[PDB]
Amino acid sequence: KNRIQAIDITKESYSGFQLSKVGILEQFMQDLKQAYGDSVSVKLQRIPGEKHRFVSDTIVKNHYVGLFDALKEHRLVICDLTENQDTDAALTLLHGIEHLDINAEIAEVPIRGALNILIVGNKDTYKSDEEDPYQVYRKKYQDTVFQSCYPERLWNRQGQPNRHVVEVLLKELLIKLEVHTRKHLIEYPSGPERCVYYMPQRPKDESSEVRDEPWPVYASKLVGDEWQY
Amino acid sequence: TYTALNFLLQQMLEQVRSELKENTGKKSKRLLYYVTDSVDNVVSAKADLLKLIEKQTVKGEPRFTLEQQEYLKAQIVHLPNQSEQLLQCSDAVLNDVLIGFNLNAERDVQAEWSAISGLRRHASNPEVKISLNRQAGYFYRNLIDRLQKKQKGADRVLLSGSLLASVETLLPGEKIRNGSAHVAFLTTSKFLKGFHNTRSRYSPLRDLSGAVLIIDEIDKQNQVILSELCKQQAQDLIWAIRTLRANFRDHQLESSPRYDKIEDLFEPLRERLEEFGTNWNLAFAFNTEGANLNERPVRLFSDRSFTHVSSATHKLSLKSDFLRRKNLIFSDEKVEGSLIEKHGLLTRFVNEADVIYQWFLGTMRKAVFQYWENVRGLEIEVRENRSLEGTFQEAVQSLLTHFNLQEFESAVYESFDTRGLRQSAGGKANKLSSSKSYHHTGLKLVEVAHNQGTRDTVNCKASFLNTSPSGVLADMVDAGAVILGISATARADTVIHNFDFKYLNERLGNKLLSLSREQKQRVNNYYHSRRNYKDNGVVLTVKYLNSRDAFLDALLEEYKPEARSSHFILNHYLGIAESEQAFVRSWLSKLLASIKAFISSPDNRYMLSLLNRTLDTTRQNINDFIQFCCDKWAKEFNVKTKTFFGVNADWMRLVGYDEISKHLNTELGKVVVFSTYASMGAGKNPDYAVNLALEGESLISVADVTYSTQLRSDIDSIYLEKPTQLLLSDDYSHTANQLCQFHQILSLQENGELSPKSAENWCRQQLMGMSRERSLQQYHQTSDYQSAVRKYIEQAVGRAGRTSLKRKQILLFVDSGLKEILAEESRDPSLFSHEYVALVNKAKSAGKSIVEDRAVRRLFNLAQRNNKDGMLSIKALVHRLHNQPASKSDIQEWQDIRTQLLRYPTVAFQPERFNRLYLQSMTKGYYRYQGNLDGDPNSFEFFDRVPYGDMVSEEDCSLATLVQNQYVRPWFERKGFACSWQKEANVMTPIMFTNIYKGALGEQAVEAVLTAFDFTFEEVPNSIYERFDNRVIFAGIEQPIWLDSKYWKHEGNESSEGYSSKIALVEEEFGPSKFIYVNALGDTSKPIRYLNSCFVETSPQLAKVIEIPALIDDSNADTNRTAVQELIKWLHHS
Amino acid sequence: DVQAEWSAISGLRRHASNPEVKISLNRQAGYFYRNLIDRLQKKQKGADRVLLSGSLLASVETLLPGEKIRNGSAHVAFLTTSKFLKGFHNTRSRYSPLRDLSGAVLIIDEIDKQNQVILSELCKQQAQDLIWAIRTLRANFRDHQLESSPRYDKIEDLFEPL
Amino acid sequence: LEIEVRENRSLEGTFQEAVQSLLTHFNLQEFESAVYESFDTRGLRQSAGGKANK
DNA sequence: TGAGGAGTCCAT
DNA sequence: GTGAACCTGCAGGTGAGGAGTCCATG
DNA sequence: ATGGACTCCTCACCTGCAGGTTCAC
DNA sequence: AGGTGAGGAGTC
Repeated sequence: KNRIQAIDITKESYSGFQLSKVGILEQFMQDLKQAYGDSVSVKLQRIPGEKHRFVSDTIVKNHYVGLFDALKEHRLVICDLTENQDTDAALTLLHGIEHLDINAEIAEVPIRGALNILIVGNKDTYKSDEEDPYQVYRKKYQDTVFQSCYPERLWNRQGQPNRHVVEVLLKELLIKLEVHTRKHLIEYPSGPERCVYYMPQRPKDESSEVRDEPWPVYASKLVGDEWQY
Repeated sequence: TYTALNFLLQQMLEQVRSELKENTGKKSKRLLYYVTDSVDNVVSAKADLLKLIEKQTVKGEPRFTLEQQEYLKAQIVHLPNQSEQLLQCSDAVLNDVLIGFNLNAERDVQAEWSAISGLRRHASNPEVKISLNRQAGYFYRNLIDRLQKKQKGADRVLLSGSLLASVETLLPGEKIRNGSAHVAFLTTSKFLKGFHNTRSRYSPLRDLSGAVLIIDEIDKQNQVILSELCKQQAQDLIWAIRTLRANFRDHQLESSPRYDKIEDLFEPLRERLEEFGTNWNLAFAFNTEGANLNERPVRLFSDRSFTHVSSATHKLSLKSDFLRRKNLIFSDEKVEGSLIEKHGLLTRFVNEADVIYQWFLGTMRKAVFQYWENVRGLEIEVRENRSLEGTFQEAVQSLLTHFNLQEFESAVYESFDTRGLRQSAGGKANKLSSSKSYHHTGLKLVEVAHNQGTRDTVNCKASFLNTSPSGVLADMVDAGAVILGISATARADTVIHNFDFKYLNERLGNKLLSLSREQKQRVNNYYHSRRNYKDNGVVLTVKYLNSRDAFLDALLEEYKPEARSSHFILNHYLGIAESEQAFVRSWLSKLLASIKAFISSPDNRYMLSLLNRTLDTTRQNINDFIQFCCDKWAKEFNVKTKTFFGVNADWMRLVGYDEISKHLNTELGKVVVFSTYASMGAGKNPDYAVNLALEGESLISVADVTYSTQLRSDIDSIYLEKPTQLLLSDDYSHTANQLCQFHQILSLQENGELSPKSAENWCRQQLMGMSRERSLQQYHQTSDYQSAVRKYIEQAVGRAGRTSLKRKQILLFVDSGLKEILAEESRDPSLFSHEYVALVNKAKSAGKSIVEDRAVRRLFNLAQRNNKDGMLSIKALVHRLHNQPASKSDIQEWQDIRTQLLRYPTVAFQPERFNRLYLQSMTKGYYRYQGNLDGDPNSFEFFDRVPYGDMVSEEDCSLATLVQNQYVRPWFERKGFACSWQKEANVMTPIMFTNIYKGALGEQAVEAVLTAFDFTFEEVPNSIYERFDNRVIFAGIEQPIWLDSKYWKHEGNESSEGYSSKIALVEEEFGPSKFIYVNALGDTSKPIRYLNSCFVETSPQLAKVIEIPALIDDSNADTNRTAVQELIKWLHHS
Repeated sequence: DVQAEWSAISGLRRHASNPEVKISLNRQAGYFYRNLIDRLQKKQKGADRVLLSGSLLASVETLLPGEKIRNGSAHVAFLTTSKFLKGFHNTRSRYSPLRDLSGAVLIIDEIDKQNQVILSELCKQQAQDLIWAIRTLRANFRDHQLESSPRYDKIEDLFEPL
Repeated sequence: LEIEVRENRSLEGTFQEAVQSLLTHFNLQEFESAVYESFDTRGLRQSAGGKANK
């Protein structure tokens, strides 16, 4: 892939504004004039609008603080399942987690009944009948929330730890916990009632190239204070 | 040059004068040298010496006659390399030599000579020239080797007549051995290698007593020597030890009056070799065992004092399997903790192997000196004459043949003399009781890998640096040589681009001569006489140029008027991508802006631009642009211009440098030249002859007197950029570059520009693979960098101008990155040039800058370094004192430190021997710190940065009330034990004030109060040393009695298994024992504690250990006579 | 090393017309060949075995003809007696034809003079000091031992009487 | 036996490696040239009558 | 007193 | 009276960024 | 030798401080 | 097997 930026006003220069995807568009309208005169013109449309809500930065920050508070009162375990063990991925990830007042631990085998973040390898490498660590340690423990990551994504281009990945992993953990307990933990807004949610789901079989083949559809709804799946 | 060559001539005459006075004796001649770094300079200096001998007049009449001149010119010789030496001798000389030694019968020599001569006859094009050089070298080697062997002991052909002339032409170094000549001209690289005579190769660095050395460009040589020290060879440390251990068990020397006192020097080495065999099971091979250990090699780095770095993740271990019959390197338990290693360590093996290997190469030199002593005067049975330079190879081959060790011949030859030439200097010991410094210790790098072919064994390669360039320069002075170094920046304050003059002011002393203030003012007066600007009207104009983008924007548009934008023109028609755009804009703007000012001014003709990169064909696209601009600005004003691109060192010696002068004194116009900082460092004399018909009126002379010869002028406009990469790098190989980088890091840590924390981090990232850019970033945060930049600016302006004829307007344009650095100059402007003062003054007039003196930073860093070394060395010493057998050197070293601290707790001047025990504090008598003495040494902080920490001073040892006892004071006064702290700026480090001073202070106070009332003291029988203080005997008492001390009310958490283990070990061999635990300087009001074998206090009578609270109270230093009486009662019939 | 030495020889080959550059070139080429092939061999000695295919295969089969026997392209060789007693190089090592003779056909022409040629090869052999060798062997055999592994089975018992 | 990384399995392949192993475990390595120059001509002796002195 | 000269490979 | 939140819209971004040379080795 | 339509692929983001206003006690 | 969106390459 090769791409060109949309707009650029760096240092208020008119030469850099001429080399974008909205600078060429200005030239295009100046070439239809010098070959056709005013015979042909192109006019654009403005969508009507009266309700436009700018979002500040403080509201997002305060949202994420309360996001992490709920995750604080739980147990978090990190495990490593690579074949040729190397790198301090567990230590680095634990450092990143503990910078947010969330305290976790390191285990050699996953624990049952606690949130687990696992470190695994590339999926293609393991053989077909090889018992993938992830698949095995999932199917046996069927009442436990899981997460996984590759060890290469915790280091940036220059070698420093990547914070962003840590925040993403924690937020996703909370989302699955919310699904498992069937009751919301943080304050979401309210939505239309007496409605049912349906989602089609494509089969994961490689033979599922049929266009019209029927798909399973899954349904969710809310009764009382409990979601039903 | 005039002064130096005159200095040479005066000595040439003094030797003649001495020769005519002294038959009443007989001695040798004095050797005089003239060394530099370039071949051209050597040749030119020789030519000037001969010219001075010819054209020198006194009272308007020659000082010498024609016949006298020949004698003087017959004593100067020039020594080139071998390849050039062969290509000057003609066919007649070589044919005569070959016939004289009967080498024409052989087939190989004649065939080789035919090829050499045949190529010589058709050497016109630069294709057979390259081959001719390489073949000439090899032929020279073989011919000289055979000549030497034929002259060795027999069939020595007698040299006289034409044969002598032929040989001396082919071998100039012969003319010195017989005594014909005593003046030599040679380069630095050839001076460190030596030259050839008939007998053997002569090494100038092995005999320097009574020799005068003239070195030009003294500061540059620091680099040259370094490049020679990084080209050494590696060595396997397993093969060496197994080859030394096997050959030092049965082989013996001879009992003759020529081998006296040589068999007593190899005995300790023989003793240590066997111990290193039994401890590590050197009868088996080595191999690794485990994953992640067979994938990558293992690298270890040691500084031999305190800095150690490893390339692994967890500590590695060594084992010995008696069933598989092999030694295995295993990673052991990689989890956190879990039974810390009790098998062995790889690091210990490497470090101990090195000491033995260098212990064998230092004993041989001593042996050879002793051999010469016995063979010159105690035998004199066959006359051989000659000195230690002659009995060099015989004394080596004799010992090597006797000991069946013939593979170490080369390694002995590289570093050998009476003692050293590539091995340490100064104190010659790594211990607290010796002077320690980096410049005579070096560094070690070790790699472990698989052997070639075999898939079951591993080897350990090692590379070493044994001496810094400064140490070599100092040893030359201590040998007895006189060194005269001439330069303009010979005393800069840089340690990377110049020697370390602080190390040379502590080791040399009063042998480092210096000029006085009166002499400096005399030189200043001379300089102002020959160059006077406060008359005739000469002015210097300075301007600083910033970056201008609007200036370049319009110019690019005019260059290609049919384009659209500026970035597109720069990217497309010129050849730079988007990454390299800001930097390009930056320099080009300033360059063109300076050129405009040059062209506008009427009375200027010549301009030189100094950049950091070559403007050659590779940058053709940019060149055209610049050219175009000039033409436009030539039409705006009224003057014609000419430009010269591609000025390289290759261009200088292929096209020449005399064309600019021709174009200047034959045609009118202006000239612009493009050059770099390094290119205009090997091409000198940038002068052009003048012609007043072409020039105008601005050639005012500045000399107070008239000037001779032709009329010449110089540069009148200069552009200065800011220098580029200033960190040294090698190109010989990979290991050479690594050694270079480690050398520089350790040098900066030595002087005081870097803290131990930063230095260790930098070393670690060097080991794991590092980019150049990060290294330069680390370099730029030090004060050495600014000194280097200033040095280059000074040199650049100094070389621009060599005549007494100047214009009335001299223009200097400077980049806008040098302003702050130049404003920071604070030295004495007594011997400065004229342009440099203008630069400094112009920069200094803008605002003001807070200056944090380098001294203040240096004190903090050096305090940290000394404190860091103390801890590690003490731990190593005590651990070596807990081995089952205790040695004798160790107990001596243990005694000396305490005795020295007690006698001199605070010195005044700079200590020389015990140097890493004293730190310099800003206040005089006390200092405050805060840290932990059982954790990370790189966490300490001192002085004002910690105003609430612990204090090191005289009041915290209670020495006032310590010596106020009546039975303690006489003992202190007799043995010269100071009872006060002289207020000077040297106190002991916080490691030697809590674990050394405190103990030894109270321990000997025990030996006064106990000894006055009977009791007798003794010494530990070499088996329980440092586990107990002393042994006491009184009135014939059985069950030998041991004691121990803890100075004041100091408590230690060893009441657990440690104390019980001590008691158990003592009693298991010596039998029943009694123990006296006592303190001092405490509260003498507590009862006596009679502890049993454990800490379950039993009845008074059935006890084994007595604990006394105190004997001398801190109130007014009384004596607890009740405690002494009870102690006598318990240790009696009972 | 390689670029400088190769540039020298490459330049000198062009002017190879006079009967003086011939003598120098003949000796220089022999030295260059040894170093180049030695570097090739140690590069492919295990470790990073660079594969050969297409252009590279053809070039290496032009510089090392003895390689064509190893892979299985050719099985008929023409050579002289002196080169037969020493061997020819392949990409991996030096192949001595006097160690694998099982089968094979050897046509020798002028069988009488071969006697003299072989004798010459026997005479040009280096000497050996005896005192040094005996002392070395005596010292190193006193305590050194091999490994105890299946690949080293019944080898130690061959050295006991010595 | 001893399945491992396999290649041409004959005298040629095992020669150099065996010599280096046996000459690394016993120290030595100063005899490499002699052993290499004797395994070509003299290497075909010990035939119980073709090479025996008694 | 005894006999009487050229011709060759290959790695250093 | 004041000092904690609270609320726009102008800057600046990984490090820093190259020639030139002596001598021995088959 | 041609054109315009679905499906699968890769790549970037996830600011920061300084100056004027304002309550909250 | 971080995520959600916005978007450039390879073919019936």
